[PDB]
Amino acid sequence: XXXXXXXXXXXXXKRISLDHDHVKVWWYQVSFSWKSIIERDKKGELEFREANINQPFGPSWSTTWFKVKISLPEDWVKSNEQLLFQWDCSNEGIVIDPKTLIPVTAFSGGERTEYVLPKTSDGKHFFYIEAGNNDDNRFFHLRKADLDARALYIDFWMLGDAARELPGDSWQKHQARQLGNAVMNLFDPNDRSSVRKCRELLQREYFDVLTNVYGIGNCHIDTAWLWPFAETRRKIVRSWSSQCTLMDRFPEYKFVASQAQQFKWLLEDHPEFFNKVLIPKIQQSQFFAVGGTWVENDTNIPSGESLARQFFFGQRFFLKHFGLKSKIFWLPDTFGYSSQMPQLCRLSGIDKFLTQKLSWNNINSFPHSTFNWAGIDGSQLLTHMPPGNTYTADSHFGDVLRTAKQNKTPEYYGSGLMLYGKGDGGGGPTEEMLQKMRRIRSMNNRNGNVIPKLQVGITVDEFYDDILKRTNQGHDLPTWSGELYFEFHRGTYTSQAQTKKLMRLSEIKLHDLEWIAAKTSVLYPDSYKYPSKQINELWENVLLCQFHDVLPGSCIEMVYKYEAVPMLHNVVKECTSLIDKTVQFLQSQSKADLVEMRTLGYDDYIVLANGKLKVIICKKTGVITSITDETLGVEYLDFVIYDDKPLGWQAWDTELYSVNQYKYVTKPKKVQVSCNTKEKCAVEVIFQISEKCKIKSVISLNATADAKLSKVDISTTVENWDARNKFLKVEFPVNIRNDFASYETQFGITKRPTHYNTSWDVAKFEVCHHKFADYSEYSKGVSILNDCKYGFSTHGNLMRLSLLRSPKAPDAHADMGTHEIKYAIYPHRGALSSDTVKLAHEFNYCFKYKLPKDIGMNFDDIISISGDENVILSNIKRGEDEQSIVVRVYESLGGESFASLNTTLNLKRIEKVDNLEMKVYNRIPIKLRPFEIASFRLYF
Amino acid sequence: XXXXXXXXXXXXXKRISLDHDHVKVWWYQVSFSWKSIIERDKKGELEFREANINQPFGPSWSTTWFKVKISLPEDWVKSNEQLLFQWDCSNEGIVIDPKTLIPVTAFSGGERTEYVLPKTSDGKHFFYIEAGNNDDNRFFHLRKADLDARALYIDFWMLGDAARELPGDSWQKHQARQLGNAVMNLFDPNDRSSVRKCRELLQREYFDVLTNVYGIGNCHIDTAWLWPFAETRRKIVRSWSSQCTLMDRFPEYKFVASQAQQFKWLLEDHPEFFNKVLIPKIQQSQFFAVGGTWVENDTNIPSGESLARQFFFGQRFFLKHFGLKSKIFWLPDTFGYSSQMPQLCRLSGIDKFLTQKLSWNNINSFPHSTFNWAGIDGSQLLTHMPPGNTYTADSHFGDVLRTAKQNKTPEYYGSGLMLYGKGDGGGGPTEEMLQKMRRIRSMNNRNGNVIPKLQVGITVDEFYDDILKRTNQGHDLPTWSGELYFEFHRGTYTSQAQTKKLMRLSEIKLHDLEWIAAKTSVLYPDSYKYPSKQINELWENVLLCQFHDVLPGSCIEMVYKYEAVPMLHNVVKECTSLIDKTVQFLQSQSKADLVEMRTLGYDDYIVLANGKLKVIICKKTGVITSITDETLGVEYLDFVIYDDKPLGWQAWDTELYSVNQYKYVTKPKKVQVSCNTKEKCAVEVIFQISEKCKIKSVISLNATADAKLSKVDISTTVENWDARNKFLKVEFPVNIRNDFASYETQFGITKRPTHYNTSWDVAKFEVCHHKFADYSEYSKGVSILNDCKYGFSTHGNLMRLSLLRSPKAPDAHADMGTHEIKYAIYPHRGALSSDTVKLAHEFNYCFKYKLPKDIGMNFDDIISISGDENVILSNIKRGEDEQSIVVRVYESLGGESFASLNTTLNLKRIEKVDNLEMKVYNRIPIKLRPFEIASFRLYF
Repeated sequence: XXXXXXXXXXXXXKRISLDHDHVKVWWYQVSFSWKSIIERDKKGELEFREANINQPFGPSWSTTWFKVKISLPEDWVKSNEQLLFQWDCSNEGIVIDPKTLIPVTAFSGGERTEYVLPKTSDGKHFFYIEAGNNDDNRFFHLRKADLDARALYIDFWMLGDAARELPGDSWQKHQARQLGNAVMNLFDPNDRSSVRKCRELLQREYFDVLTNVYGIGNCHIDTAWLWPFAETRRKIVRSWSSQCTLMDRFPEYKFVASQAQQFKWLLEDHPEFFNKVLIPKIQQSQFFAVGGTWVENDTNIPSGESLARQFFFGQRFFLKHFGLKSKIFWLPDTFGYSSQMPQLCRLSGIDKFLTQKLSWNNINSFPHSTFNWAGIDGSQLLTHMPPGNTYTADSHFGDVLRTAKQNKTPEYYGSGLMLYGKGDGGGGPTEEMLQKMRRIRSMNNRNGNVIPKLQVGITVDEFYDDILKRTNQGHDLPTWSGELYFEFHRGTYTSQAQTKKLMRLSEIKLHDLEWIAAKTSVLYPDSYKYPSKQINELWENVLLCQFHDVLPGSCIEMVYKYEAVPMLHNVVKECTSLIDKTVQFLQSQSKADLVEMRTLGYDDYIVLANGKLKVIICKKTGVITSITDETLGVEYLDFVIYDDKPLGWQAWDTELYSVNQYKYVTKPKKVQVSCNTKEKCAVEVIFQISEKCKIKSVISLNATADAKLSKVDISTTVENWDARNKFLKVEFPVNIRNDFASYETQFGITKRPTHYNTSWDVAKFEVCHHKFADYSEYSKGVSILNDCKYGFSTHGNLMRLSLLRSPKAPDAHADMGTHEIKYAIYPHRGALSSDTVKLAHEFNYCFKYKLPKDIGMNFDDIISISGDENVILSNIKRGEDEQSIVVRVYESLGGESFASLNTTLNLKRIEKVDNLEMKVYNRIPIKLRPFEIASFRLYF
Repeated sequence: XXXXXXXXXXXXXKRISLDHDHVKVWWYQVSFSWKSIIERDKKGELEFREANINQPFGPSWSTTWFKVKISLPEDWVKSNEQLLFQWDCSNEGIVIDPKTLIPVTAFSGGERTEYVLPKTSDGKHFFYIEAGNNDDNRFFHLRKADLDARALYIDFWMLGDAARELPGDSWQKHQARQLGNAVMNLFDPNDRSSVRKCRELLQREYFDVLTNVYGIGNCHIDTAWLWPFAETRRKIVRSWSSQCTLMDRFPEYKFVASQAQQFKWLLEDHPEFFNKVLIPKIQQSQFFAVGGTWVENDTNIPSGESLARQFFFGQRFFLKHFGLKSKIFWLPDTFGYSSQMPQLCRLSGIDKFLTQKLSWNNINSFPHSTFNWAGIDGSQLLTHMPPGNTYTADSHFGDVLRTAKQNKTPEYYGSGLMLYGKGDGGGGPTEEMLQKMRRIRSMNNRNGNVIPKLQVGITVDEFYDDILKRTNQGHDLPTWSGELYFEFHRGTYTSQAQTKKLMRLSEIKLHDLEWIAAKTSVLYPDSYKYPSKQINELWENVLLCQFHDVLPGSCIEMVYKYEAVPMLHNVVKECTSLIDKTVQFLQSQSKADLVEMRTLGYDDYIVLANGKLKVIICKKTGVITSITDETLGVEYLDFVIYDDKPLGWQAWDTELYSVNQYKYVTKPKKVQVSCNTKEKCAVEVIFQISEKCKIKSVISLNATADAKLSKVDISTTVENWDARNKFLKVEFPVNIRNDFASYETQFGITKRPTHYNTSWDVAKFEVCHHKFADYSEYSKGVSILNDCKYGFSTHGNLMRLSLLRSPKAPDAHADMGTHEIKYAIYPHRGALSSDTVKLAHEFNYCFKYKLPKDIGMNFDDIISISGDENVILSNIKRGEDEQSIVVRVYESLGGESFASLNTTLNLKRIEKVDNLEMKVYNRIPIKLRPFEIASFRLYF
């Protein structure tokens, strides 16, 4: 059918010319800054040397600079020709043509790329290019030219490619075939006069339901990944330069940036001439900042304060010369989404959101891609969702009509959605031939509006103007309550808990000193008292490791050591330095000060004797048998049984072997008890397994009301040895029947069933959590507190916490070494149903005691008339510039009770203020809605 | 490709002979019993007259008898020929060849059918056949014959039909084509010698992974449907006779019967010779009784007592000569299934269940058709599920390989499942050519076991022996918690509430006198005291209208009048007669007796002033604005707003018009108040709509602690007029956020979300309920009590009760006429969370007061030491034969608390006994499991 005759023939087979200049070429390498090397160039004879040939290398962390001094050949003849220099793209680097140094040019784009030499100025210039190693040898040759001949070659390549994508039943496929025919006729027998003429004839063969197809070129950059931050800091400057050279070459282009800190990275590295580059670039057009967010992160693990700073400290750039923005919120690589996001968005002045994964196309009780998200708070979020092709559809895309068809099926709207650029790497490239892409697509389809029109230059702001018109304001709409569920690729989330232990301890610790440091305002006045400039710098370093890829611990071994480096550590070390600092001139009013933040036995007979409860491990079995309440009457049989099953997948996802029996840790145990006291009781029982390894958990608790508490504390200490690729968990089967699982999400409590959605794919079902998870019919249940482990699962009502994971990924630090784990099991009652939530989250508190000399009185309870047990205040902090402070509260128990808010203060005034710390004229609500975040601001 | 050459040719086109006997033929009709007409035949000249021709008719409820006296033609020649008489099947009737009357023969089979004349006895006999009218004229002609020639014609017809079903890619399709070729060769030119010879040649062309394909011929009969009970009582005797004549013709055949009462219907109508027919039939083989159930019904609407009697009173036949049974439970036409069924099955000694609808094939978190059902009680149920082809796959099936392929995909097992016979009609037919069906399918596939073997004679009992072997005992298995959800065809469930009002009032009323009538045992001894024989006859009539098709009210107009007839009415009338009877010699110990069963204002300012709560309707709007708790703090905005939307579908399913605006009942209302008192407060507000109709609801409640109660009572009285095809509902939006909806199912409380499963198809989502439905985060919520309406819906947390429905089905009584409706709205609190459930269900109680002369003392509280608020005792009754009584309890609140059971009695003993009232040796449990039915028995 002549299918392989037209397609594979001409696609393979003045005009393009290749000249070679061997001399004047220099090479440089550092085996030990662009401004530092410019002074080391002209002076004497340094490591800069003549290359003139291909330079091989070997694996190193070193970077290799390269210098090419080119003299323009002849005068007029080769000037009209297009000047070009081809380079082989290495792992990283930069390219410059500095005098002395004005420019910064793009590198990080794909292995194929073009560098244009200015035809405006006739003379000799210089070139500075470095190549990051990880080895990749560069192929460098000068390439002259024509533009019209190469255009036809590209247009034909995108022609026949579009012929294959078009339906064979349509006449267009037979048309495009005949179009690929006539072109091949004059193209074959090597004729320049025919090629240029045939290009004109092809255009004549080209030009002879309201819908729209658009796209926005973007670069998604991970600040920490298998390449480090310092190296990727050089990678982000390559993303800006590719646009700058594209602007003069092509107009109407659109770029978006998920990092507000990206601006600062460029302003710190290139403060001089590139601060004045951004202003005409951003203000006029062609640039948009999405979300104005300081960090792109997973929202499940951290608190709302992490989401509070990124909005506020990312809005700080708006105070500088900046501020052309968009209403879209972009978290493409983020796994999972919080249920408080619809509430956080509207308050942050951002009305749109984008989600890559976590969706399906079918009747789900859900129509399509485009979606209006209604959280459990009751608020609504209009969000724009890309199809199942994700962001890799338009990434490095020359295929034209290929994914255009697959985009139309999931989406209805009046139009589709395309995201240009790659989100996997040091940063995404932006192709320079996109100008022809938009043009050649306007060659196939006619102009005027009848058939869908092709415009790549439209902005999402105008796109959101279209959705406000076509579709109704709505009452009954696409509706999904809570979060979304698809293949999560949880992976490292529960793996390498040691980086969580450091972070989660640093999380609370940095969240510790915040508010109380504003309570010393009255004591010693200067600015009064608050580490405004001091704590601002603190949040700068912490948010850097909190990114979506970095925080769970999925990365190479090099940057993983930078996670356990002072980056995480010194934060705790500086905060523990400040907490011992501010105390000196403060606590001096305290003789003996207990510092805590709030606002108002037997062996053979196997018993630990007390009133509250009883939990018993059988003899020689090693497994807890009876957990039973006398007053309640609930008896348990199948507790705390540790289970170890291997893992055969990589760091990304988790895939267990087919029907693999999980090895129990039960063995010929021995019995022991740590101490002897009414205050302290710890009974020790040893567990062992094949390839002997010591797995230790501890038992701690306070009796009743001599010790006082309602909850046990069980901490696990395990030093891993030998066998890798294993996944360890501890089971807490409730032996109870409930279709609902109580779990506390970020700023609230979400309601999720015991069984996953019927559309679920992956066998293994695990859920990420903050602190505790419960099962409650409201008259009773079982509550499980935990530390350093964010994961858990619903087994058919068997509570299983994930202690450790060891992926087969190329990381050797995820396998062996000691670990300190902690968790708990708590008895549940209807009266204690609101108590278990209160005794869970903030239990991470660490007791600390210190005393100065005595002059004063140390008892002051300064909080004013609120007293709501159903509400919990997560964050209260100051401002930037005044020093007005903000107060943010959220209701713990919601969905049933309507919390009356009497919260107020004295000696000053108060007004309700959103999460962006921006002034809002409703006033303080006397009653809080269920599952509502209440944030306020305080002024003198 | 010669596809239509072989298939449509020979399929259309001594041997078959047609003779006509005009004389000796008689006809009979009753325009005004088989035993009554036999005495009216030979005597004188009655309405029995000579027919000899085709007799036309007209629509009537009459039945037309027919008599054919046939003399055997010649002697030997036409004796060897197969004697047959063809009849045109009418709506109903019976066929007999009585001397004087021995036989009863089958009729109700399809319009085509065969009646064989005995070749054993040479002589003259008689024929008695009646035809039910609803007119259908009968075509009657005597047909002689051969058996070998007709066999080839059938075998060839099932051959070419199997050729089309077989894949064209396989050689079998090309083979069967060539098989259809050679046969057509000798068949075409009218040769008897060739046909008989070619039949032998075809058999030679026939005969030349472990799996099994089986089936069981069955007849599903609805006792009340578009044809009445008295008429279908004649229809059930036609189902038995078709088997009896089939037994001698073909062996190994299997029949099953979902009705245990079906035996009694035959024993009452034919007590003499047909009581001795069943014993060799059932005992040896070929017959199985499924479930031993008295009735086949919807389990959602009635109580457990209805499910208790059907097992017990259906097990009464086992006491007679009976009792070859099966472990399968069959409810094919039943819409929806209870969650207590896994618990009820194991106790009833029945380990298997069958479900037609309510399933899907995909990964649902569910593998396949075959399923092990785990209820919310924790118990497991192994159930056998037919594919998506339901029971109509093998119904009237000559198509052979057709549905054989579609059966294999949903099911894995080692084998598939097929159900022969039709479940829609007066009763299902069983074809007589099934003998050849099993044989011809053994002609295509070889014998011995390699390929799947075809046996239609295997019993499900042996089938359950295979499932115990191949598959594992299991831990992780197919798992679905609670009920199942697919297209329900709710329909008449909420339509025609008047038949529910009569039944639901009769439900409780018949459930009333049961236990307390055993409490008078000591008073006047004879047998002591209990209506053992009296209340047994009561349950006989009531269960008759409780069937799955009859109870919801989906039926013709004729039997619908039989629903409102004394059948439902006299039950209440006889029970209200007995309650005024037994009182006379009982209550005489009571001077003044209050009889109840248990065991221990303003207008312009628009307010009804009291302490407990406040509910306000705005002026002129007609809609309730603020329902607010002061102590709790929950304020409501959007209550009790009646909504009317039309309906464009039939009685079966419910389909609303595409985006049709539901008309509000708001209008220029006027304000009024019924009475004036602290005891009685009713404020009246009128509603009206287009084509004016008076829609009235009432307001009743008791204040606090002069009136005392925690709950309002709102009863609706509406007389329908004019416009039909409408669906009326009243909305109670909570204005709250909950992912869970609290609802009390039969014997317990099931947990269902606010959103339907993602695999749901139909837009409109409505749920059937018993009494109340709630939404609880356990600290608060909203409780809705209702009467006579079993339906409700979850709108995104808007409570909507269905008042009335008017389908477009051919029933004129579902449209107009008055209706009395009642419901309620209740305030919810954590402490009252167990109270709302207690104040909901049994509120249907009706106050009654009567007094006799005074001698005695009327206060005795006889219950002994239980006192569990979380448990509720639904039923306690006596036995059959002694007169030992049984006690059945079930826990209301479960899934959280483990209820300690101290329940016991005095002066006698007690033992745990299952739902079948059969003696069980665990003893009385001291603690009850969550969601567990506890049934016991009491002996002297």
